[PDB]
Amino acid sequence: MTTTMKISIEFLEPFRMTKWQESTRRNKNNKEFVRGQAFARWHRNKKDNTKGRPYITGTLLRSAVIRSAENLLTLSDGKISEKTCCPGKFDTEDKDRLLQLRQRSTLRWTDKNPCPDNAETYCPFCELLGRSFRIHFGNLSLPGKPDFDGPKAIGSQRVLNRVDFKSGKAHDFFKAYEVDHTRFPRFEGEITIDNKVSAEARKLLCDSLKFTDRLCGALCVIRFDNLAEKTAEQIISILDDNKKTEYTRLLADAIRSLRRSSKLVAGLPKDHDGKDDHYLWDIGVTIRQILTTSADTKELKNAGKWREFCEKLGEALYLKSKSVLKETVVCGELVAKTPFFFGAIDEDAKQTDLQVLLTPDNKYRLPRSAVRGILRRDLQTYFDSPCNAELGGRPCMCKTCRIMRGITVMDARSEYNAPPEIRHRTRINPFTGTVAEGALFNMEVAPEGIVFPFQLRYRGSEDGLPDALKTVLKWWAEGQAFMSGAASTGKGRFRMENAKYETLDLSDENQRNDYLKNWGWRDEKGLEELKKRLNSGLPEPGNYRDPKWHEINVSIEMASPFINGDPIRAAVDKRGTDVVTFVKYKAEGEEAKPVCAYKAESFRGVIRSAVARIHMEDGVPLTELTHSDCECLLCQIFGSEYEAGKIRFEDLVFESDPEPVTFDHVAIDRFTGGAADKKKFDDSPLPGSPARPLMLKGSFWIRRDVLEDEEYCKALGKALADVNNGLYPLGGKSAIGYGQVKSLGIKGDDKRISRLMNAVPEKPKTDAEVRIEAEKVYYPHYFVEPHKKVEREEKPCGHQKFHEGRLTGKIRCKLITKTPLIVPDTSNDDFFRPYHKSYAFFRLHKQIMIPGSELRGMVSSVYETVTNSCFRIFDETKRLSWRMDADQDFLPGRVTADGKHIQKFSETARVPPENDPDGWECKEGYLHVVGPSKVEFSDKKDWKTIRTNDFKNRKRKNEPVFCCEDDKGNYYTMAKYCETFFFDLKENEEYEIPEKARIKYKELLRVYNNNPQAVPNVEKLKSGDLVYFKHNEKYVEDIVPVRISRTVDDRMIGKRMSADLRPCHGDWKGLCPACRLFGTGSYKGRVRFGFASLENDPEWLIPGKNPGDPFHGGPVMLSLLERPRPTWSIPGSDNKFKVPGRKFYVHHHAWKTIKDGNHPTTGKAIEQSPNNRTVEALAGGNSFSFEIAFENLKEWELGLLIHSLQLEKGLAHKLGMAKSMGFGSVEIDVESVRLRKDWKQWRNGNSEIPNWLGKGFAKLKEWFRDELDFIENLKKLLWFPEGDQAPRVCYPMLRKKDDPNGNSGYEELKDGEFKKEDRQKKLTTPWTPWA
RNA sequence: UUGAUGUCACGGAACCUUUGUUGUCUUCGACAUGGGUA
Ligand SMILES: [Zn+2]
Ligand SMILES: [Zn+2]
Ligand SMILES: [Zn+2]
Ligand SMILES: [Zn+2]
Repeated sequence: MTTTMKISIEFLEPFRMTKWQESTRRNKNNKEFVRGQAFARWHRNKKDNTKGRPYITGTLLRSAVIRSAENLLTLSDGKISEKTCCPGKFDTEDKDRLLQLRQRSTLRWTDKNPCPDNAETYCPFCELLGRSFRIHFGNLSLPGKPDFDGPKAIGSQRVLNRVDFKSGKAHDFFKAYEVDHTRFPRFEGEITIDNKVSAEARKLLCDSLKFTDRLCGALCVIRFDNLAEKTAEQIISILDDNKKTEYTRLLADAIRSLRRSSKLVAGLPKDHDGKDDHYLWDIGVTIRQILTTSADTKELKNAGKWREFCEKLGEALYLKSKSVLKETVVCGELVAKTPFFFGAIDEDAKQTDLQVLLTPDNKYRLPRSAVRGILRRDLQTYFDSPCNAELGGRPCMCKTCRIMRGITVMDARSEYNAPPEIRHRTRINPFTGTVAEGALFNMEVAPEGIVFPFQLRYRGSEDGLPDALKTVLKWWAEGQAFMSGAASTGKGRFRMENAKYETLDLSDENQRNDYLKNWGWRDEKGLEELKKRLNSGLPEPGNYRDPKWHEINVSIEMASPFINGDPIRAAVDKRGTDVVTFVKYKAEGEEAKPVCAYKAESFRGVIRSAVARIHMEDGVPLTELTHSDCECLLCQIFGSEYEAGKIRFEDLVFESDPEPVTFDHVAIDRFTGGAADKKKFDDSPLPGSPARPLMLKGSFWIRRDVLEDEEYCKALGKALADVNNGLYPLGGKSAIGYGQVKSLGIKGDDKRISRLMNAVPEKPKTDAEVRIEAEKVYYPHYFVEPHKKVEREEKPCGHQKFHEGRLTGKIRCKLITKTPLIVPDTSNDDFFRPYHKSYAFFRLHKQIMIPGSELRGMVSSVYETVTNSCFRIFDETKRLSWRMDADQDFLPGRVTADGKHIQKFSETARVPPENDPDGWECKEGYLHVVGPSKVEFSDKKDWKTIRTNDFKNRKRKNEPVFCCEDDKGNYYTMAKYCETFFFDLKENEEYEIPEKARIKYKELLRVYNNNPQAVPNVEKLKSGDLVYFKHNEKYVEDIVPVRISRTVDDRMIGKRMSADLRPCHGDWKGLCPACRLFGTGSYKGRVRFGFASLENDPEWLIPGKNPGDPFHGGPVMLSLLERPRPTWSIPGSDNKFKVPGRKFYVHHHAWKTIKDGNHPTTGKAIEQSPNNRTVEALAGGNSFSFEIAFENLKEWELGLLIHSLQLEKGLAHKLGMAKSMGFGSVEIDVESVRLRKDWKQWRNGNSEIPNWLGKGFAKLKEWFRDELDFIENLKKLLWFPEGDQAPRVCYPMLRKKDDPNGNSGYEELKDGEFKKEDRQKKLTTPWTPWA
């Protein structure tokens, strides 16, 4: 009587439940509840908080039971047992309580007489239906009833959308909660079956329960049985108290990238100087110390919790920065061939805009909804029949919907659990060539090689398997399965492997019984013993159809270095470099292997920009167009915001195993001629040379509609031909000569796109002459004094198109060396020495060659001198300071800065009472703490009268200061002898506090502390005879600790310029021609210099130790190379002393004396020192060749560029090291000039060089009427000495007392011809002697 | 913590849109310090 037996439900897939509702909101018309009727429900224990439990209703289990009962009733020949059944009751009285209505067609098994509601006996269908409260279905709450904090703690929200077949754009979306099946695997319940309706009813209920395949949205088997907040606050407080408050976003991104492993925290790089003073990590305790104490924590010894801690701290830092049925089964494995991206938005992570989909077990998940949608899309593609199936109403009667009704799949998850890698994407402005502001967004992807299981089942009134499904599976097995997102970026191309299939008839009694007992072979052991008997074959479709996407193979050759930027890998690196190469990881099992690649987004951007440049729509460029709601060619090919593109670009990977190389660069000041402070920057590009070219191979997928379109193929061929002919560079820093395209070859187009990819004058004679005398000595540099008028009235043109009336092409050049040339390779400073720095000549891939940055600097300097323009590099962060001589104004004082209205108190006078009865009055005075800076530095080998006690007074009773031995770092700390201390009331007057004398005093202590000359303390203003002040009106001027010492200026160096000679500010004032040609920080340059290669055997100054190899020279020892001293160029504090101009060196042959170990000035000897160089040089008469690529250059601009390269017959250039010793005199010869009339033809241009020179000279005389004296000054400075003419050029010596020649030294030149009031006129005249 | 004559929700791809790019010759000459007379 009412015997009850327990039941269990085990879920094999992640099931879903709907959002919880209150009893007032438990209605019929609510859309979310009527949608979630198919899923489980949630229950709240108490309404104050979210504590509750889930449960499943009994009506859903009832519906599954009658569905299975109908299936076995229509499968067992319509009849059951030995008595006639019924079709079933179908009647509803009240329409105001219908929660759900049956909109599905009832399966018809017979047209016999239905049994009535009241008869002698009841059929099994009647008692299962309920026509006989007899059968009760219980609830499925939980096994043992564990309590839970909330719904969010047991599952996760997810959003699913609906797409359109024609456009590919989603138009609607909904969301649902999903929980993991491994967290809640098991649900118990009770059921009351029958009392007196015999055994066939319970048997029918038994195989109806056994036939129940799915429930609650998933396939199931029914059986009858810390410190993150504290660390973030500490880091925030330390960054706030210390300086460098910026770069917090980069630090947070670096910390997020650090979550991969715990061992990288001990491998952070240091500063460029080698000390542990990194700008991003050694700021302070240090940030590195904080992360080190966080690393060696017993709590954070594991991996997943360390990852979660790093994610929380990174999020905190980002928030701070703000015969009938025939069941057919198919199984296989989906393998990734590209990195994929399944979208899943989480509100808890606001740092990355797009987030990949993961399980709470940190494993990658492939949902079944995407598989079902892609199957529907491929079916609609094969049949070419869009369907208008609405969400509700009558079921749709299309062929695709009938094929889909019967398709079941199985969710998959992998074993790879490493965190994803972040990818950044940036826009580029077309009118400028730089990245536009506010275009930063990151997004991560799963790596390639992740393998998923795959299962599929079919149930339909058909003998075998549909031909459309067979064709779709053949397409997937070919390797054209595109299911995940970002397809235009080239993401998510899977290939199905190990296809197995078998059909099972569902009308034979034995096979049906095998189905019921074996439970459909849907469990794990069921799959395990089904796979062995599963057939390994695969059928072939009859009406086969070709796929809609075609693969095109691309090969690119690069005879140049290449780099793709990555700031995050630069921040978390092993070495100190500003820029590194982009590197991506691929997964195989659990390990991830890194490879250098070229980003598909970069290639897509380059190709899109090329097509937009070469195609014009009614005069308006495609770059300038908004590309919104327009039918242009670029939107039709590459897609837009409202449609998907018909072309997909894949990632490109390099061949062989290249290794990165290190190149170092520095900026050169225009005036001083030395390297500007804090301007040394490094670079780590991939190596490339014409001898060993780089092979960039890859592919891209194109649609058949574009392939059959003749005009689209023609435009693509035009763009690919323009890319092939060296016009569009790939990568970054192309101005140095990086990433030039030599050759480009495509395959797989059937010769339909690739078929479109198929006398010099002489230099003018010079006219400037220089008189050279055979007994005079000249200064080894001069200034040109450029003109005070510059042009900024020209508006630059953009890079968005090729403007008419301008020239684009290449220039081949030559270079011959007249003096020895030194181009150093600074990677290794210990070549010759087995410490003294050594250096070596530059060599890329074991080939002697010259980088393009040095040549760019030479041509930029000469072009900047010829065309009047700003100083492109100037150290405006320096203040001058000169020493005054003995000569009345600086009155002594002893006062702080508190207030006003003071008197003439305190005592100060010279002392070394017993001499006079009234004198040496000592009442006020305490222990003195003073700055020890009152002894000379005569050298020529403790403070409080211990180490020194001698005087000079011996015979003449005068001058008692004795010449002491200052060579042990002594007698500066030991000071204050004959102190001007006290004993006369004649000092200490008024003082007020300015904002100018104070910073001048701290800069005076900066000069005193950082003195690199007298080293063989205090940074505050204190008393102790340190208030020697002069005053004007009420305020005061600068103060000094010693009555005769160094004084500092108050005018900065940048105010020594002209009104318009200051560097260009931009941010629109206008641009100078040099900034207009070579570019600024917010403007791309229009020239591209290339690397210069050698032709023949290099001749060296000294042969090497091994005569077999002619590629190695011999060492030569250079002399002392010390810093420039602007204090001689600008003599004093006067307003009339300004800057002379830009510095140029002179041509001479002093290296002949330097070869045989002689100084240029003394001629005695050269000794080993820790402060010189021992390099090797290329001899005179060496040929180099290079190429300059230009775009949209004007005629006069090209003429002046040609003039700046060629010069005249008698001039030369300066290159390399030791320009003061006459090293590196080169001349540039123009060999060939090519132009670009059209994309298909490239013409001559060896002619029209005199025409361009004439237009350039016309522009020069347009700018300046007759004041072209700097041109003759340039020609005089660049004039090369002729034969039988060897002038002597050397720097003056420190003193005359050691000169065999007897020439005047610096101290004699100070009073004489190089007087203070005429030094700026005697230095601004080329070849002016001083001897 | 479902209520007994009617549940195709395995009826719905988080899909499409965006070059980490621009600018810089691994270069080179004049000093450092305070007294000492009337
Ligand atoms: Zn019946
Ligand atoms: Zn349809
Ligand atoms: Zn458009
Ligand atoms: Zn400028």
